[PDB]
Amino acid sequence: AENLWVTVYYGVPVWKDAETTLFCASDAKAHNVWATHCCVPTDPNPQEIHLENVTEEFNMWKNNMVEQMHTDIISLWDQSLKPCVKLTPLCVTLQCTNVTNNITDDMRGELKNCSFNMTTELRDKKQKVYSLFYRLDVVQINNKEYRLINCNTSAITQACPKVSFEPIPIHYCAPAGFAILKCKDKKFNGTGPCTNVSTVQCTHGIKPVVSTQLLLNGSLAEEEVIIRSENITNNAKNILVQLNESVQINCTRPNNNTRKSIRIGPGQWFYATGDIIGDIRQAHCNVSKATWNETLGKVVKQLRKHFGNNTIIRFANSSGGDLEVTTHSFNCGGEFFYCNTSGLFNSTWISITLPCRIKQIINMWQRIGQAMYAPPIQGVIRCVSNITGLILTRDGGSTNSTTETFRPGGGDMRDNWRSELYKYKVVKIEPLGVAPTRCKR
Amino acid sequence: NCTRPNNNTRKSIRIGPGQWFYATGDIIGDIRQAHCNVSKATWNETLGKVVKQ
Amino acid sequence: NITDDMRGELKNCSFNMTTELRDKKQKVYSLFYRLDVVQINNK
Amino acid sequence: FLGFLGAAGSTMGAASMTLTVQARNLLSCQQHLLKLTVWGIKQLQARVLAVERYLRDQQLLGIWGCSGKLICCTNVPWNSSWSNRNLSEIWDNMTWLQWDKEISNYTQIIYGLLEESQNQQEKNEQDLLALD
Ligand SMILES: *[C@@H]1O[C@H](CO)[C@@H](O[C@@H]2O[C@H](CO)[C@@H](O[C@@H]3O[C@H](CO[C@H]4O[C@H](CO)[C@@H](O)[C@H](O)[C@@H]4O)[C@@H](O)[C@H](O[C@H]4O[C@H](CO)[C@@H](O)[C@H](O)[C@@H]4O[C@H]4O[C@H](CO)[C@@H](O)[C@H](O)[C@@H]4O)[C@@H]3O)[C@H](O)[C@H]2NC(C)=O)[C@H](O)[C@H]1NC(C)=O
Ligand SMILES: *[C@@H]1O[C@H](CO[C@@H]2O[C@@H](C)[C@@H](O)[C@@H](O)[C@@H]2O)[C@@H](O[C@@H]2O[C@H](CO)[C@@H](O)[C@H](O)[C@H]2NC(C)=O)[C@H](O)[C@H]1NC(C)=O
Ligand SMILES: *[C@@H]1O[C@H](CO)[C@@H](O[C@@H]2O[C@H](CO)[C@@H](O)[C@H](O)[C@H]2NC(C)=O)[C@H](O)[C@H]1NC(C)=O
Ligand SMILES: *[C@@H]1O[C@H](CO)[C@@H](O[C@@H]2O[C@H](CO)[C@@H](O)[C@H](O)[C@H]2NC(C)=O)[C@H](O)[C@H]1NC(C)=O
Ligand SMILES: *[C@@H]1O[C@H](CO)[C@@H](O[C@@H]2O[C@H](CO)[C@@H](O)[C@H](O)[C@H]2NC(C)=O)[C@H](O)[C@H]1NC(C)=O
Ligand SMILES: *[C@@H]1O[C@H](CO)[C@@H](O[C@@H]2O[C@H](CO)[C@@H](O)[C@H](O)[C@H]2NC(C)=O)[C@H](O)[C@H]1NC(C)=O
Ligand SMILES: *[C@@H]1O[C@H](CO)[C@@H](O[C@@H]2O[C@H](CO)[C@@H](O)[C@H](O)[C@H]2NC(C)=O)[C@H](O)[C@H]1NC(C)=O
Ligand SMILES: *[C@@H]1O[C@H](CO)[C@@H](O[C@@H]2O[C@H](CO)[C@@H](O)[C@H](O)[C@H]2NC(C)=O)[C@H](O)[C@H]1NC(C)=O
Ligand SMILES: *[C@@H]1O[C@H](CO)[C@@H](O)[C@H](O)[C@H]1NC(C)=O
Ligand SMILES: *[C@@H]1O[C@H](CO)[C@@H](O)[C@H](O)[C@H]1NC(C)=O
Ligand SMILES: *[C@@H]1O[C@H](CO)[C@@H](O)[C@H](O)[C@H]1NC(C)=O
Ligand SMILES: *[C@@H]1O[C@H](CO)[C@@H](O)[C@H](O)[C@H]1NC(C)=O
Ligand SMILES: *[C@@H]1O[C@H](CO)[C@@H](O)[C@H](O)[C@H]1NC(C)=O
Ligand SMILES: *[C@@H]1O[C@H](CO)[C@@H](O)[C@H](O)[C@H]1NC(C)=O
Ligand SMILES: *[C@@H]1O[C@H](CO)[C@@H](O)[C@H](O)[C@H]1NC(C)=O
Ligand SMILES: *[C@@H]1O[C@H](CO)[C@@H](O)[C@H](O)[C@H]1NC(C)=O
Ligand SMILES: *[C@@H]1O[C@H](CO)[C@@H](O)[C@H](O)[C@H]1NC(C)=O
Ligand SMILES: *[C@@H]1O[C@H](CO)[C@@H](O)[C@H](O)[C@H]1NC(C)=O
Ligand SMILES: *[C@@H]1O[C@H](CO)[C@@H](O)[C@H](O)[C@H]1NC(C)=O
Ligand SMILES: *[C@@H]1O[C@H](CO)[C@@H](O)[C@H](O)[C@H]1NC(C)=O
Ligand SMILES: *[C@@H]1O[C@H](CO)[C@@H](O)[C@H](O)[C@H]1NC(C)=O
Ligand SMILES: *[C@@H]1O[C@H](CO)[C@@H](O)[C@H](O)[C@H]1NC(C)=O
Ligand SMILES: *[C@@H]1O[C@H](CO)[C@@H](O)[C@H](O)[C@H]1NC(C)=O
Ligand SMILES: *[C@@H]1O[C@H](CO)[C@@H](O)[C@H](O)[C@H]1NC(C)=O
Repeated sequence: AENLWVTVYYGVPVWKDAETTLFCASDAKAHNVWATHCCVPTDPNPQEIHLENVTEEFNMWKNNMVEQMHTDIISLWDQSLKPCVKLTPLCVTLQCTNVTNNITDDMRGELKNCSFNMTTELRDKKQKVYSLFYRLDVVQINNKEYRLINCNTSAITQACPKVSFEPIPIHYCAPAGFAILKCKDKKFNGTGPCTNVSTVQCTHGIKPVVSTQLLLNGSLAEEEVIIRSENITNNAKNILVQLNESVQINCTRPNNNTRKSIRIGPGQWFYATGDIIGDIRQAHCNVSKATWNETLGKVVKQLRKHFGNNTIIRFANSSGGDLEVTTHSFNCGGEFFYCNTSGLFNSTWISITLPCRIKQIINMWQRIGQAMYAPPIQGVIRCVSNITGLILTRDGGSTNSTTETFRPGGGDMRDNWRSELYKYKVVKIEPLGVAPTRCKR
Repeated sequence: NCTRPNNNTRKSIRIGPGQWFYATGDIIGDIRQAHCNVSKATWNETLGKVVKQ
Repeated sequence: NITDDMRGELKNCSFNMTTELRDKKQKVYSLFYRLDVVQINNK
Repeated sequence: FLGFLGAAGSTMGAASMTLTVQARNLLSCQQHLLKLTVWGIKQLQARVLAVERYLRDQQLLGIWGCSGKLICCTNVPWNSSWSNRNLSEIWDNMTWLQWDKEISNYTQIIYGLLEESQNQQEKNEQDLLALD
């Protein structure tokens, strides 16, 4: 008997979960690939709005913003290499020796001096050239004859020696008709409701840093070490540990290198690794022992919280597989390091020097079919970075509560973005609605 | 009904780095000619219908 | 093992082609149908 | 962008005062897009969609006889079966998100009725002695 009449409202504050494409924006201030694909500037003072009395459900494991970074990053890598010189002509039988001059025993057998016959700019003329190679990229044919490691598998191209891939913070912004909501609540699990939310135009700046086992240069939690997982009980899943204190790691490549330019064709140059100046030493990373053996103690108390009150926690080494899986894949200065992390996970709870290997022909994790040759860096390099989180894998689940074993794990590229896109959700705005009122035309 | 009666196999030949060429290999058993079968009993009637029209 | 109707229809051809390495060659062979193979100026 | 969603936790009645805040925000390089013609398309698709969504809502307001208005009355009675609540339970102590969840299944029934009502109104305007 209410006698009401369906009035119509437009501009109603109602939203629904949705999937759309986000666009990148930058600080303007930033030959770097992300300085060109992230041209639109963000507002210097983002218009964040607190929403009073709003409860919203989040789930970081089903967040499509993560999938978009994966696609955008691999897409750019495959565009940047588009105009550059192919190294197909270098897939020739090589003649190699052992580079034994001024070598540290740790480097014995690591470098090879290889000579070969390759063409010049003229179709009818050849030249004899030589360069140094790392053993990881050179494979013996049937003791002096060697092939490049990927000749029976993939095409090889030279990375453009002009384009920087140094991470730049980028921001993702919503398209018209959409909005991004953020959790500002505390100690968020990564899933479930949060009751302290706000509306934003764009995400905070996120650096597209890619690494394995250890997560570098991210957001450093806030109040405590937080451990997140899709399931925790299921030993097939990863555990992401976010630290509230950073651990400084110092990595270096001690050998002083030079370069030589070899004509590979008309207007096409190949960049080869030249002689090492001075002694030949092994690449490595330094982690302060005084910080690491405390950082894990914090992790253990929080890790025990999910398994038991009086149980033993053991940190073991990594398992078998490719270097991309078993080691810490670290990209720094333009070269690719594969570091041994066993020295960091060798203890039971109840200065550390890590040796590294260097690889130049990179079959990027992203796909099989094409490989990239990374030109050498002149002089020497040093890297300073922040370990901000760990990826652990549970290697137990067995019927013995006495103890449980964790190992370095991960390796999925998305594990490096999921932890930053963690606080955000994309929604669509739907402006029409109806409701009864006591008024008719 | 059409058929190709020869039992073939294939061989993969490398033509370049990451590039394969697929070549026709040996024929297993007798070598016979490909052909199609049309039922005479239907064809010589189908045309009669066409002719009237 | 040829039916007379197939006599002259197939050819066994061998040739020199490259391998994955710029400096190496291999000898291979394959069968071809006569429609796709044309005589130069008898083997 | 001074409240794009500020009224989300407000009651349905209170939130009726921000309709221009939400509406004005729903229809907000150089060489890169043409050198790499993947991104030119990705960007255009986002822009075309924002326009199409805007226009579909405007067409409905047109058909229902509510063009140019943010608040519009109709002559379709409210069915008690769509929500058995009185006005003091709807306009106060309830948000628009909650209301939308409650009504959802009846959205198409209501929209169909709004279109029928406007057509009946037009028929009555082609008879100069109408409504007497
Ligand atoms: C986590 O976050 C940290 C912090 O941001 C980050 O570490 C930083 O990494 C970057 C890149 O690896 C480092 O930047 C390099 O620093 C060296 C140091 O040079 C110093 O001394 C020279 C002396 O004249 C000064 O001019 C210079 O300003 C410094 O004081 C620079 O030399 C590097 O620049 C060269 O390489 C660039 C690569 O694109 C070129 O664009 C640039 O023009 C320079 O190259 C030129 O000189 C070369 C010399 O041989 C020549 O070969 C080239 O052709 C060209 O002419 C660069 O600035 C930065 O310092 C790091 N920060 C710290 C504290 O170490 C971590 O990497 C990050 N972790 C991740 C991502 O995992
Ligand atoms: C209010 O609506 C009911 C019908 O709504 C029913 O539930 C809806 C979700 C949807 O499934 C409808 O199709 C359903 O019918 C009206 O009752 C109907 O009236 C017609 C009139 O002839 C009758 O034929 C139907 O059988 C009736 N439905 C039922 C279930 O009895 C009711 O009249 C509406 N009231 C007003 C004021 O509009
Ligand atoms: C790699 O091999 C090359 C030769 O194939 C070495 O270069 C020679 O070094 C001797 C040293 O006195 C010179 O006299 C020759 O003229 C050099 N030859 C050429 C073609 O440059 C090179 O030193 C070796 N590199 C290493 C690291 O052992
Ligand atoms: C939601 O989280 C924010 C955290 O950013 C809270 O804001 C803080 O509130 C305290 C209260 O005294 C202030 O001192 C801080 O300065 C505020 N932070 C900022 C960045 O301004 C906010 O109060 C929380 N809201 C709710 C409902 O808990
Ligand atoms: C983690 O995943 C496991 C595996 O599915 C879940 O445990 C199983 O849940 C099903 C539900 O029907 C049961 O039938 C199985 O017996 C459970 N397995 C075991 C070993 O008990 C588990 O609940 C998930 N846990 C979390 C926290 O998500
Ligand atoms: C990382 O370094 C450790 C030691 O520095 C390597 O461990 C050695 O592995 C061999 C393999 O059987 C053992 O015989 C040695 O006793 C191990 N040393 C120690 C101290 O346990 C480990 O293999 C290295 N990892 C990689 C990937 O090279
Ligand atoms: C969030 O909820 C609180 C109460 O649950 C709202 O506060 C009320 O605001 C009305 C406005 O006139 C007051 O009359 C009430 O006395 C307030 N209640 C209390 C307990 O103080 C608050 O406004 C809500 N936020 C929004 C955005 O509506
Ligand atoms: C509106 O639709 C939802 C489903 O989209 C209805 O909820 C379902 O109702 C059936 C009835 O047997 C249940 O079996 C489902 O489990 C319900 N789904 C959920 C998510 O609860 C809802 O009842 C409909 N509302 C009206 C008023 O008809
Ligand atoms: C050449 O390198 C191999 C690598 O295992 C090593 O065993 C061999 O002794 C080296 N030859 C010389 C002369 O050092
Ligand atoms: C270059 O070709 C000549 C041809 O006889 C060969 O003797 C020589 O060893 C080749 N050089 C290399 C480094 O393979
Ligand atoms: C290429 O040759 C190496 C030689 O050991 C082999 O292990 C590898 O599987 C080969 N790759 C392919 C694609 O056949
Ligand atoms: C590492 O952590 C310290 C801690 O305050 C911070 O100041 C520094 O900027 C961090 N470095 C990076 C690369 O984030
Ligand atoms: C990090 O979390 C631990 C948890 O107990 C806390 O004791 C420690 O003080 C925190 N560190 C910082 C910098 O807040
Ligand atoms: C945190 O995630 C774990 C893993 O599924 C879950 O069991 C736990 O209930 C979650 N906590 C909250 C507050 O949702
Ligand atoms: C690591 O510590 C050792 C200790 O002597 C030092 O010699 C080495 O240079 C350090 N490496 C780095 C990258 O600082
Ligand atoms: C890294 O290098 C800086 C240079 O001053 C040094 O202060 C710091 O202690 C080094 N870190 C480690 C882990 O050795
Ligand atoms: C585990 O230890 C913590 C330490 O404060 C305690 O609060 C908690 O109740 C303990 N849990 C059990 C099951 O005893
Ligand atoms: C683990 O620690 C023990 C402690 O003495 C040490 O002997 C062993 O070599 C360590 N393992 C690794 C891989 O460093
Ligand atoms: C080093 O790690 C062991 C692991 O059990 C721990 O007992 C010891 O207290 C740690 N050192 C420091 C200074 O805490
Ligand atoms: C490499 O050695 C040359 C030799 O003079 C020197 O000038 C150059 O600075 C060195 N580069 C380093 C240590 O980065
Ligand atoms: C066509 O008919 C002949 C009659 O003997 C038969 O041998 C042949 O297999 C048939 N072909 C097909 C395709 O059925
Ligand atoms: C085609 O093959 C089917 C197989 O059963 C056969 O029944 C049919 O009669 C054949 N058609 C002709 C035209 O021979
Ligand atoms: C080779 O093929 C030709 C095709 O006409 C044929 O005339 C000739 O007799 C064939 N040679 C043999 C040995 O059958
Ligand atoms: C391959 O090249 C050699 C070079 O003398 C030649 O004798 C041989 O007949 C060629 N093979 C073929 C099948 O053409």
